[PDB]
Amino acid sequence: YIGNLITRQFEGRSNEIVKTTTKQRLDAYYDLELRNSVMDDILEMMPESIRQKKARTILQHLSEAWRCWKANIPWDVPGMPAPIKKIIERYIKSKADAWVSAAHYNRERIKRGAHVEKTMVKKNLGRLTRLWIKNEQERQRQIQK
Amino acid sequence: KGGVWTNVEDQILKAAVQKYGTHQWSKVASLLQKKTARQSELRWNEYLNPKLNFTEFSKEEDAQLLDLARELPNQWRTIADMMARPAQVCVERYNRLLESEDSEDEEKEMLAEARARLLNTQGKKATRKIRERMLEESKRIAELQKRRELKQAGINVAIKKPKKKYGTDIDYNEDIVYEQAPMPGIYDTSTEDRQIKKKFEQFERKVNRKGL
Amino acid sequence: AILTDQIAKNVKLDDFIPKRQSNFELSVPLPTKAEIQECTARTKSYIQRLVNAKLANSNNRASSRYVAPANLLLNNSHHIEVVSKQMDPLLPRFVGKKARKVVAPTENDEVVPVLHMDGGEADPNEW
Amino acid sequence: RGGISYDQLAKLSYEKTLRNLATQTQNSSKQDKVQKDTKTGKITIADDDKLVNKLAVSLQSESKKRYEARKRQMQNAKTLYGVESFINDKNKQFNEKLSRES
Amino acid sequence: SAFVNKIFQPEVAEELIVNRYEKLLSQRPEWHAPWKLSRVINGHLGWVRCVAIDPVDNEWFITGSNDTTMKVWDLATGKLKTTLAGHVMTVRDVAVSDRHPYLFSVSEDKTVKCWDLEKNQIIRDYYGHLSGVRTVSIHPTLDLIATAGRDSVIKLWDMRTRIPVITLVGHKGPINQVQCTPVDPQVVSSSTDATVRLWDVVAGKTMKVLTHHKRSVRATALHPKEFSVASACTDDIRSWGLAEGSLLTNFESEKTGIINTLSINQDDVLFAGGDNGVLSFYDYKSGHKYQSLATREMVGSLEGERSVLCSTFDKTGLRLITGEADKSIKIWKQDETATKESEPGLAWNPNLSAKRF
Amino acid sequence: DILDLEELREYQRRKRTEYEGYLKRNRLDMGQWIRYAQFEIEQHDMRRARSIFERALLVDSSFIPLWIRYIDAELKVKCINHARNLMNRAISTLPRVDKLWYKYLIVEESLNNVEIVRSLYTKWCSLEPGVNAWNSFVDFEIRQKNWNGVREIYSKYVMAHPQMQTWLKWVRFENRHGNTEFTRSVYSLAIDTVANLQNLQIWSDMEVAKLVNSFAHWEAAQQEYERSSALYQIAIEKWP
Amino acid sequence: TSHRPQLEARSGAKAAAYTPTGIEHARLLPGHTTLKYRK
Amino acid sequence: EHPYGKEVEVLMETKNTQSPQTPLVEPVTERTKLQ
Amino acid sequence: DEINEPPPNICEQCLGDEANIRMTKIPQGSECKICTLPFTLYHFKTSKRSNNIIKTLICVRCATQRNICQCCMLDSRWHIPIQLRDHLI
Ligand SMILES: [Zn+2]
Ligand SMILES: [Zn+2]
Repeated sequence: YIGNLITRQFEGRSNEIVKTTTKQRLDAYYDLELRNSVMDDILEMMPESIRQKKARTILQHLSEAWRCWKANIPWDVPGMPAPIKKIIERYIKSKADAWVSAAHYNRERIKRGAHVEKTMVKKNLGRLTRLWIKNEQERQRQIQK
Repeated sequence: KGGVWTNVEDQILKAAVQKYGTHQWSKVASLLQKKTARQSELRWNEYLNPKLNFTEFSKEEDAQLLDLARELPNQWRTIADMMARPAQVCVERYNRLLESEDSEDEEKEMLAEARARLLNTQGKKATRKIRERMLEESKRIAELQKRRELKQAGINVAIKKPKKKYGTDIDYNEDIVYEQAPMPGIYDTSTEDRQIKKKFEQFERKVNRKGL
Repeated sequence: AILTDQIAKNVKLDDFIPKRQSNFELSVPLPTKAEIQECTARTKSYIQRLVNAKLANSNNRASSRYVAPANLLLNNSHHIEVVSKQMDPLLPRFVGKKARKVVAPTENDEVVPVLHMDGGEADPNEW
Repeated sequence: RGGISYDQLAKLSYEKTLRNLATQTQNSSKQDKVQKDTKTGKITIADDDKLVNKLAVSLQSESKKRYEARKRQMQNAKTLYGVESFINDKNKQFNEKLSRES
Repeated sequence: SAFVNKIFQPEVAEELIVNRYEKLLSQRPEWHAPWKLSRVINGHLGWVRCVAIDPVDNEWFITGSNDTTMKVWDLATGKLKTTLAGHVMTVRDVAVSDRHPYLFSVSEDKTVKCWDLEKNQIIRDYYGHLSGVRTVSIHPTLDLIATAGRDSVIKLWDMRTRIPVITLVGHKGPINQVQCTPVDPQVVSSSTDATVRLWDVVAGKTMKVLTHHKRSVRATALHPKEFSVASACTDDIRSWGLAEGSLLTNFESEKTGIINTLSINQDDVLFAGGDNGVLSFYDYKSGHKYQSLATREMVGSLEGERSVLCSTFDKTGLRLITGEADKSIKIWKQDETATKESEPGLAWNPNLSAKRF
Repeated sequence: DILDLEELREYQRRKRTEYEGYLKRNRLDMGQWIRYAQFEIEQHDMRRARSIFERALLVDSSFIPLWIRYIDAELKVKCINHARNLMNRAISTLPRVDKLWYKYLIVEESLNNVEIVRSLYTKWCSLEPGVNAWNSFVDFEIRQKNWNGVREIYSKYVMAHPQMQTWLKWVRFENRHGNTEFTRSVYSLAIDTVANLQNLQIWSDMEVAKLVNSFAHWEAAQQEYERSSALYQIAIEKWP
Repeated sequence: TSHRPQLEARSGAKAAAYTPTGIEHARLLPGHTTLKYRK
Repeated sequence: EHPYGKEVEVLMETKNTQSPQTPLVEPVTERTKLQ
Repeated sequence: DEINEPPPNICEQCLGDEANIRMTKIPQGSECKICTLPFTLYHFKTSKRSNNIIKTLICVRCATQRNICQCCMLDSRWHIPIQLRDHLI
């Protein structure tokens, strides 16, 4: 402890500090992955000659589409190049599986009562009331079909 | 206290949804005094939505309505999605179709507040950045004319450099910053370097005398 | 044809063309057993000299557990005996060592040609 | 229809500069080497002082024409459309972009 | 003969567009038996992102996934041995060592983790990646690991002392695939700057830069014999000859789009997993597609999910294991009782219009 | 406005501190690089003004407008040898981009250095680039009146692009000039090449009909109907 | 503004030219000092 | 209902067959110990 | 490269007349006068009974780029200062 302290006094602290992932920045890093994978699979299917300008637009389509999945809006972009619609539906189903599994995983953890945060109880109430109304809206639709 | 909708408040709400979106209803009720974000949401989803269907009744619609209201008795939110129409209009016509068998003084200030709020998009951070940028240039313009007025007296006072924030802060003016020289080529740029240097020293001689 | 070579010397046509297209049975041999050992023994000696540099420079005393007097200076006139100073174990070793940040210049002597192929390209206005 | 690919547009703008260069030579008609170094590998090309000026003036003048063409296009773009409500120039600019998408 | 060299006098007599085409008609590709589906394994709660096989023997393969786990599957029966937790985020590469019983696994939680395969617990672990890592390649005969990820630098780890010994700095984008070879050039890397670099880890700099791909070089794979690597961008697969960096051959990869994975058999069956779900088998020597196949997605799943994400052959070479984005594992099996007749595959028909050759 | 050099010297510091701050946080955004590079041209300091483009090329060397602007920046200040070295690096880095090849041309066109574009064209057509290049190269020698040189080009151009619209482009060249002795020699070479390279299957049935007809209608204009008739029987027997 | 997505990740090229610190971390202490080899 | 050519077997695996403390590689013992 | 480093560039008149000179190496001694970055400080004495330690003030890279010794910073050939050298050329 004191060997680190005095060498920090005599040399400063390191510029190369890299932050490992923890519980607080888990969903934030899961975003930065999910942005980059959709960046690659769409920048590989473009014709040729654009990199920086479509990245703004096409990831805002993802963020809008992820909101529409969370809201059970069907997310119809009117004229959309159908391979890109295949991509954005694919990763949002991928993010759906992580989002739904963490909702089941934390709900079993709360019922056991084994060290859940005060915030995570409200976050899990939010995710399950999304999923209960989705199950309700699905049940209304297949009754009407 | 449950008020009626004036056509003034009707135009604020349409301009509100046009900027804020259909989900930010408490943003809408902030512009809209006396009205609720529930009430704001309710009118846009029952009256003001231009997707809605306020028109005449074809006989197909009237035969479809009397079918649905017989098959789905009293399910008007259900029938109005089948008819793709608003619901209380759908009830109003079903009331009428069965009758066939017969035997600024204040508002403008609200509008002036709403007109200013919709046209101001920045927040604290951008407006403060604007203000600090104007005040920084005002300090700069003051300091330059100081040196000119002292130069009117003949006494020369140099411009002070900005203070270093951190240790290795770079004076970009002092040197070629990160001098990436071009790759050494074959076509012998020897006379061309002499003519830029002669032109660049000529340009510095003109700024001392005529001043750009 | 006064300067035939000096245009784009680093690119040729031979770099574009495949080599298995002349014969599908061209032999590219696996590396021989005498050749992998000359490369393993050079690399293992270089990496072990790097791990010993990392451990001996760390201030942990428990790092020597896991691990030259001669260079003619000018020429022919001076033979120099190079020794090490027995440092005070309380004053910090590596006195000129601080956590400072440097930006590095990129040394480029040659341009790598970006050897794509082709000029389809028809755009259906879509995308 | 379609757009023009960057090979064809490179060729067409190449031809336009050839036609303009030919009309400069025609107008100049109406109005009337390589040494390599021994010490270094550096190469020296004897040039007239004219046609270097003429190239530099042409590139500046083409830049002026395109600058003022876009500037006049800026003037038209902010004077034509006034139907939709906006907040700034960038609102009308972006809503011209949504009109182009239709 | 080919009169061309009598009339059209050339300066090389190989660099004409016809002379090359005449030779290429003359040779024939080796016939390879077609492949068919054998077994479909489900089980993961997310996608499958990486599959590695056991080097010594063939009982098991480990299937690094998108539900952050790693499941161990028996190759023979298809059953599930055990599950390896210990990554908070999804697993991007898995590599098993032949020399010693360690499974190196890596994720995009910026962690490189060893596993004792005698004890099934995490060993050491590695630290130093600025961003989420995508590749592990275990060096044979030196006890190193090459890991690379979004940092654009390859970190050469020592196994014993947990020190990132050499760091390789050449790239301009995230690095997608890294392979370790036993002689110079020791590390073969592929990143999204459309380059493949041949490294010199003693000098710590690039021997050879390969800029032939148009786009992100997403997958490479080493040939178990013949000392060559094959690299795949979005639509062209190029077999590279190491120790020269020479372009051996250009495959008929055209019309494939985003090839996720590559695998090379001992029999020169090359695999190219498609993001469209179309998986194509190429003869490695000639570069000829001889089979193209499309999978089924699932009972109910999305139409974009039909895509192959990762692949390997076993030690024998008669099994192809593909982990796909439909949350499943498919085991592809080379079809016996198929003679040259009955199934020659696709016809050896080149065109000079596509100038690939 | 700036009155003396010291007010200029403070003016340059505040902008360079501004632009380098946005370029430090955004290594990308090539438009920001050029506008700060354009600023140093307005300050007439070309040594700095080269360096921002060189630093911008180390970020993204595949961005073509960055190449064209820095080429044009050396041209506008009359530094032609700085542009010749730079254009050499532009084509040697990116040989596929046609614009970098055409940019080297029209400058050497504008200097009337005809031997240098010819040496450019010989190298650029050695890399087998495409039909847009050779067509601009046969259009160059028409401008230079070198009729022996342009005949040598089509000799190579059919051997870069073996297809009838390259052969028939060489016959529209010769029939534009009326040299009958050369024209049928082109015709003889075109039809023999289809015959001897028959097994290669690189000219389709519609493609070879155009050669036989454009051979035959030419001979009818040369008043020799018996040769124009005789080749029809040979072509139908060679291709039934 | 002030709340941005990444255009690129932090590259390891810049951290390679810096000078090291030699601070002693808890997880870089010597542990599992012996490799086990397969038969 | 037959999700593949019906030659292909579909198996849904939810639990681990062998225990986690099963070694997964045999530990190499060169000398037999009776301790 | 911290394990492969050039020998120091020092003058003949810095080393003096004697044959064997005992030099002390410190692997990260002082930082450079010019580049402000650390290096291997060599220091030595001309004779054994001297009273002046002759240190290397600049690193080998700054001594290479100027072609000067590390101790007295004179040019390695001609033994003249840098300002007089660049004026003679
Ligand atoms: Zn120095
Ligand atoms: Zn000296």
